[PDB]
Amino acid sequence: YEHTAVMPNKVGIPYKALVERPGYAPVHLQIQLVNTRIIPSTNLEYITC
Amino acid sequence: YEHTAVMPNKVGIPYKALVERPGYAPVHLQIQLVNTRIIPSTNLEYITCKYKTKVPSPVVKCCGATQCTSKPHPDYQCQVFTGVYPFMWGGAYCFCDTENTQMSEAYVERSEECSIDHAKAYKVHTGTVQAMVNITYGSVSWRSADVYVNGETPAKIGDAKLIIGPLSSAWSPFDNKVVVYGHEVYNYDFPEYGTGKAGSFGDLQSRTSTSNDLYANTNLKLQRPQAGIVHTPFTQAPSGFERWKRDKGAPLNDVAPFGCSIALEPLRAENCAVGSIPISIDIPDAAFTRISETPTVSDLECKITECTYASDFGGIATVAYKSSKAGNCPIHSPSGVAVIKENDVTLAESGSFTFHFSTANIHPAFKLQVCTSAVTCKGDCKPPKDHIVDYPAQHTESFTWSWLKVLVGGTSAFIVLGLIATAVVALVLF
Repeated sequence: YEHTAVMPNKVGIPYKALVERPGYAPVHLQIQLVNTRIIPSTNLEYITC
Repeated sequence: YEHTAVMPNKVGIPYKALVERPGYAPVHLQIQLVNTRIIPSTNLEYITCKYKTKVPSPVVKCCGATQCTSKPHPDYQCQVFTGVYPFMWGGAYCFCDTENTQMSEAYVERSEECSIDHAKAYKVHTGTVQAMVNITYGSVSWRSADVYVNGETPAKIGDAKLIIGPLSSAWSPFDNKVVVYGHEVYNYDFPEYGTGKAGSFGDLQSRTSTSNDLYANTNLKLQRPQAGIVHTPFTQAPSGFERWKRDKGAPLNDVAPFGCSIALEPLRAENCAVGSIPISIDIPDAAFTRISETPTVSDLECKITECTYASDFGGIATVAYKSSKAGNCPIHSPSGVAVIKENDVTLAESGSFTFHFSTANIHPAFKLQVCTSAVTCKGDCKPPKDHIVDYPAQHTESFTWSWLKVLVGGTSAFIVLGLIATAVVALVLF
């Protein structure tokens, strides 16, 4: 039942998928990507002023 | 109503057949062959074990010979020796120098471990298999009785009389010749009592532990002690019981076929799931309910709702029960396609109650006999995901058409088209 799901990157809205496990009752999702903060790899090269 | 039934030999799962006695209400079975312990006919041929060269203390005649004799000890190796000068606590003690004689003698004897840590050969015949068959019968709900397989033995434990077998699957997982060790059982061609080559298995061969006589081919060869000192060179193969514990073969409870377990206990081979058993029971007629007291259920409907194409009882199906009275109703699928967890279903006045089951065909078209009312619970099933735990309840695999029916009918249609092309040439011909 490991519910793989392609999923649009968009922040402020849930994505209520559905678990179709064969055998037991299905269960809904509610996946809201509340944030997409990134934090790339960087380097402080020089301050200027 | 003596309900004959062919029945698969498989241990840990009930076999809920249905008594179709004409006249009174049917009753379900629940026949779980909890065990298939075998206990073939056997013979203790010889214990073996590792020797112990329990040397009798050699003679030392100081000036002249001491002829040895062949004492009757097992493998009594004895060889006179001269040319010694035996250093014993005061330097030597025998005042001669070549007439100093030393007679070494050594015989083979059972170890103290032979009593307890010992391999054990057998000539193994077939004997007669057994079982602690539980039946939580009908409304009786219990009997856990030990039975046989030979097809005229009853066992009136509980209230029912039941005759089992003989099974058709005569594979004794034991071979003819077997060695046995503590718990690990080896279907080994042990050489024999009285013969075993030294070093090889059965260098020591005692009939039993008590048996003072034995056969000890150990190749025990005494050599002369060195440089005028008292001791006893015994040159000997360490036992074929020493090896056979670290250059052995694997155990029959780890190499057998058709699914058996083993014990150093009555020499059974438990739970050998193979073939079928023609089982037949004489129920107590008192346990029957007359037909006019169970609700008649017809004018019903059955349908799966989530069929699981699987082993565990994942298949389910509601049934639009249409009863006359209200009460219990034993159930069974006379077709072996579907195996059902529920033997009995309670009924109000024409309600509905789902049961559980398991199947093996994508389109389970199995009849369901709800206390004298048949119904097809046709439908379609889904494969599971999670298959690593013990053994199934389904045990009904067979042949299981989406490109075969009109395919092969279409395949035929080419060659069916032939003899309606040919012999119409005969018409065009005339």
